[PDB]
Amino acid sequence: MQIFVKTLTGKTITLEVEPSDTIENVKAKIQDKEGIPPDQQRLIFAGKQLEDGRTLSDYNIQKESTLHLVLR
Amino acid sequence: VSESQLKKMVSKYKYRDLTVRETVNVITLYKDLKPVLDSYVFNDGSSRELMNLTGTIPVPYRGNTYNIPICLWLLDTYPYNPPICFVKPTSSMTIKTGKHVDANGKIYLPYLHEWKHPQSDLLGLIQVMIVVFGDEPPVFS
Ligand SMILES: [Cu+2]
Ligand SMILES: [Cu+2]
Repeated sequence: MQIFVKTLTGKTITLEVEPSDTIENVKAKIQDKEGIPPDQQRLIFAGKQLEDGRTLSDYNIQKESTLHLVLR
Repeated sequence: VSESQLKKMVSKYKYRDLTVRETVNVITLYKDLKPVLDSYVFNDGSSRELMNLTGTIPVPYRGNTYNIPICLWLLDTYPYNPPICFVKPTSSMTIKTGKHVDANGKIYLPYLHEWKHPQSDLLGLIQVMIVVFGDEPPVFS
């Protein structure tokens, strides 16, 4: 499924993911798309900072969702 | 639970008495909503401890009653700015995006866009939600 990742200022970027992907896996996909190391990434969804070990499924993040990225 | 516990969780709110009263009135009618204090992390990565109402609201549809999970986050300027409102789907629910709910579960209603105290309140919001969601369901099984 498709999701979006926005920073405050930048262009949005699109990612292909599955519900089983961990937040870490998403960070690794962002690293492949943008070069940013996972440990410099914070991902945020609807009031929550997402935790590396949990999955998109655990947060019930559905298709076309937007995650917000802020950098250390 | 408890009016005393409630006053404590909103201790840092600029308008404590107003927030407490609106909240009591809501949970008196809507017993599966409950007040909770949690940190909300905004899209810019900043964080604030906010009181939210969390639970379900009953929405009749097609002969059945769907208990839709929501979260209503109150900013510390409540009631002068509207709640941030979300549908919170469970593993058995899919968001049906549309005019009033986006892919993230964020809720959109005229009541929120035109929010103005004292005419707008939590109870008013919830009943509008129930009317709108009864015609335009935001989830499916
Ligand atoms: Cu890589
Ligand atoms: Cu409508």
